[PDB]
Amino acid sequence: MKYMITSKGDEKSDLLRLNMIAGFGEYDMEYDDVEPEIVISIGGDGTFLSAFHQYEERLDEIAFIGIHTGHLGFYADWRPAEADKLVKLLAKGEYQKVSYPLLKTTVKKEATYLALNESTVKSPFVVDVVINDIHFERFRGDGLCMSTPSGTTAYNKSLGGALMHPSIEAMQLTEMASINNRVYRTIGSPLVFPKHHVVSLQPVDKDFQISVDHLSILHRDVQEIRYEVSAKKIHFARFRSFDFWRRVHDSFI
Amino acid sequence: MKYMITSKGDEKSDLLRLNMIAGFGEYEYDDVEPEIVISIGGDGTFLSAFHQYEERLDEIAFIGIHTFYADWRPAEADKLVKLLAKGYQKVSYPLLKTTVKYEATYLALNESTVKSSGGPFVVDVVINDIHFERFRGDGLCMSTPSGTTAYNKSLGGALMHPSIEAMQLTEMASINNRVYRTIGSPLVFPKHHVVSLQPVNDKDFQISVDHLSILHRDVQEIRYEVSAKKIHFARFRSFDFWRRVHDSFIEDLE
Amino acid sequence: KYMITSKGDEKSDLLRLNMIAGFGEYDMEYDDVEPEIVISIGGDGTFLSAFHQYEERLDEIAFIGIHTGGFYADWRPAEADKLVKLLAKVSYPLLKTTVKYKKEATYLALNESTVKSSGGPFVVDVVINDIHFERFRGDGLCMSTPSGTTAYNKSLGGALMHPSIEAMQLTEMASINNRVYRTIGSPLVFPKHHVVSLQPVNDKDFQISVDHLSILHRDVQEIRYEVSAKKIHFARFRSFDFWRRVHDSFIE
Amino acid sequence: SDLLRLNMIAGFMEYDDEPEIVISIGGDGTFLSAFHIAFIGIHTFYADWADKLVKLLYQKVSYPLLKTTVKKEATYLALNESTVKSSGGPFVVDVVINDIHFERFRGDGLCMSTPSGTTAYNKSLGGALMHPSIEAMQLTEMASINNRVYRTIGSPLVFPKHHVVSLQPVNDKDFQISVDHLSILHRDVQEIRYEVSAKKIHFARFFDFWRRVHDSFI
Repeated sequence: MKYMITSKGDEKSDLLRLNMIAGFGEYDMEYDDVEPEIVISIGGDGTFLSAFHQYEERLDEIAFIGIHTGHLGFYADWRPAEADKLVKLLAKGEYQKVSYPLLKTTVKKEATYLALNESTVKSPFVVDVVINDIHFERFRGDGLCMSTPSGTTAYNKSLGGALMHPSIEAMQLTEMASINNRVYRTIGSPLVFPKHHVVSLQPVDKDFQISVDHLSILHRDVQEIRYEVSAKKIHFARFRSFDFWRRVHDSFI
Repeated sequence: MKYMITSKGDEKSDLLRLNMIAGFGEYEYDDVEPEIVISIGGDGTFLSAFHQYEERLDEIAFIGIHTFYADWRPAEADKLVKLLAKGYQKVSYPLLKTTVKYEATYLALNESTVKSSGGPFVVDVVINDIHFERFRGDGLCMSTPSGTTAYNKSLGGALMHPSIEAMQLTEMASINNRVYRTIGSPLVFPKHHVVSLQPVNDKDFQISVDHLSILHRDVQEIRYEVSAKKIHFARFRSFDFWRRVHDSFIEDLE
Repeated sequence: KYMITSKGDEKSDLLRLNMIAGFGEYDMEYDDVEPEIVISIGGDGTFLSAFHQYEERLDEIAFIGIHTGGFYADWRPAEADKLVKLLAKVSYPLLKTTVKYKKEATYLALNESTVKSSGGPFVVDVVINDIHFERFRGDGLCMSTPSGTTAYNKSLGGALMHPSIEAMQLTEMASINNRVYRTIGSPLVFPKHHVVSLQPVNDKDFQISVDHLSILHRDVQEIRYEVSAKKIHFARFRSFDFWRRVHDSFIE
Repeated sequence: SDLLRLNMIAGFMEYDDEPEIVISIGGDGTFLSAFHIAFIGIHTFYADWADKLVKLLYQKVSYPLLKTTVKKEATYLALNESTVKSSGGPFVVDVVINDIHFERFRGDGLCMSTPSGTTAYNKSLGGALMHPSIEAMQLTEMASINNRVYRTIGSPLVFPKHHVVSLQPVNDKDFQISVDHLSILHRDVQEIRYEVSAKKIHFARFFDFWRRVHDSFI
């Protein structure tokens, strides 16, 4: 199989990039960063973020792997002392792959991103929430956050959103300081949506701050923002059982 | 073919009681093996009807008229005789299995809640055989997807579309203070995940399953999981959950 | 004049007489009838039912609280030795609970006060200075003193208030908040002379709780909270940094 | 209310732009601007209302307010609130009450609300609502990351007269601070200081806070 490695960029990660590279040169594994069927990030979820987004249009046949140098996070499954084991288990092609859902933002011709964590909207902020073409509330406040299961441990969590197991195929909207009065009556609860439900947020300025994962692009004169579970998923090469609730224990308790 | 009807028993469900029985007079009644169980009175009625025919859940398609589970207005009660009259495809909602050890098994359609008597409520939460937290507070609520709009909402949970096969635990008035630190956040578990509540000091709790809230001495494990069974709804129109979320909580402009 | 109260355990009984061994000198005498200093041994729960012994001699008694391993007690066991010597005044507010039927009972409270059902739905109406404010269907209501905000009030989502501040704090418990029973959701801090009143609508329910004592009442006509004219007095030797003891109890 | 402007100051003493009365237009929003005398309002929580007014034109009644202090030191008064947030990346700040550390807050930011300012933003961040007369101030948290590292108090915090919360940086040195509606960034802030000002605001009165709250939210 072909492969490529990204680095956090500190000397110890680059140092393990090159060692892993020379580790792989002995097996039937070639190095490719334009068409890799295996992608490695060194340095944690924030860097894992960039790898994911560096190969969005070949997400379909890439098998991601992550190494994190300190604590574990939620995307890295691996310690750098354990690279040596990884290099030979990967060569042997001894890995099962796992699908996590993604969240498609649509802007309105139109723009259209992917999101492994979340996606937010700000910029006096007043937007009409429309679920499956049927109005649901009129929201005044800071913003809204649509987040993926994998994203529920992140800004989701800090907004009162629930922690979801990544395998569940869903999205979840949470408010950001909703005023919630007579005029602008909002649910308060977070809203956990399934595949094929579309939430469309529609204006009442039209120039919002729209951040996909971390990239915030300010958009101009927006006629609609539309969120939904994406048909594309993301695949992790896995060698051992993952324990989501453990890592939630570990990060927070 | 066959059918029956639960009634709240109030003086509104009771005109419609036989007014639908006599209505069906030209298209017969079972109270023991019906193919249909029709609820008249509200959501708590529907539940008692669920807990009365939970045994036969495999061949039943439930339906309900209100005077989140009733999709029918009393003025349409005869266009419902006409719609059942011919014969719809069912849509199904997951349920929450509940095991008690000392082994007593129960399904719920909304929630299951654990509290203690007097004496503080402290219980070890254990997920997939592994310790996750030691929680102190008023109690803990595990809700089904349909149940999220119920108690779970007032607790601080998310609302979930009932197609999603999951369950949801939420915290009741937890103490967080360097002795006891809880997640706080609500937690959505998929199928095949097992959340088990194991006792600490006091070992006699109050365990509710939907509306039937019973007391238990002797307890040494309480074990939530999502069931392999489901409840089926009979529908001729059909349903927009968020539409109903919007009606109960935001506005009902008509 | 002095007194002490004890927890019941060996350790608490241990030092009660030791301090009365140090007090038998000096110009001070014991009478658990007319004391003006009352000393808790054993923590904050034990402090609570001591107070509840001397309510009618409140505005006249000092309280110091002795402690094992807290928000009311400001001394540990080792430190009893010098305490005897220089015992040889600060206020925190209270909250009167009034119930009506068919005659009225009343209860001062140092932490909070909670309403519940006796079985079914708790469905109540919140009338504030005789002007309806919301209708509540949930589990119950909590109204806390400031000195009680670190208690059950903290868990329900209430604000932490410094105790000098003269207020009360209504918080909800699992309100349905739908379009029928719409609630503010937020905590609400009522000041002196504001009367908050809990009328029922259907069933005449109510398992009430004051601090820790949960007494049933059947057919209650009406319930009323308001900031206390009486006040509880603490004998103090140092300066108090409530915010530091909030750090300790809750942040690691 | 350009139309209601000189409308009935034609109906009426005098007028000059050191007033003894400043009347507010069309609601709470730009009463905040008029903010920076007995004040009164008519709205198209602060404007308790026009002919019968100058007809009646009074008791003056007290609402408290908030001092901000950034460090020459500049200071900013507040009718509603004051907030600190980071310019780009991780907002990380240390909370020092009464000259003694309390917690290290990481996330979006923090919000010091006045008693009258509790029905505003503070409400939406989870603050309590206080009848303004209560001599106090309140801090509420914005979107904390509460884990192993940055353990925070969670609850909103209410402080009285003379108590001082001081917010101090840990990594980067600028934050977008702002008070009431203005939005004035600051680089090179080493301390941010919230304390009830000795100040007071007087209202010209001829309320039922709990009913205005009722009418706005219920």
